[PDB]
Amino acid sequence: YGRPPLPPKQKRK
Amino acid sequence: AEYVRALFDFNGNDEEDLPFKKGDILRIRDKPEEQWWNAEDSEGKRGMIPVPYVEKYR
Repeated sequence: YGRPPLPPKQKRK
Repeated sequence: AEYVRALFDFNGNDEEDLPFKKGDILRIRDKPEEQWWNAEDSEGKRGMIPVPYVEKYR
């Protein structure tokens, strides 16, 4: 699996 | 309650982030967006964590 990229931060609920 | 296990170290980058180490067990407090959740560690610290770095823990 490796390490996935760090996710972007998006608009929150 | 929902707990997750850290698959990788996370150093944090933003003031709101919760840094953690591989293997740490974190409590999920809420899910404001798909890939970033509000969590708490055993020391009582709270902050945002990247969902792709963690796994459901039972």
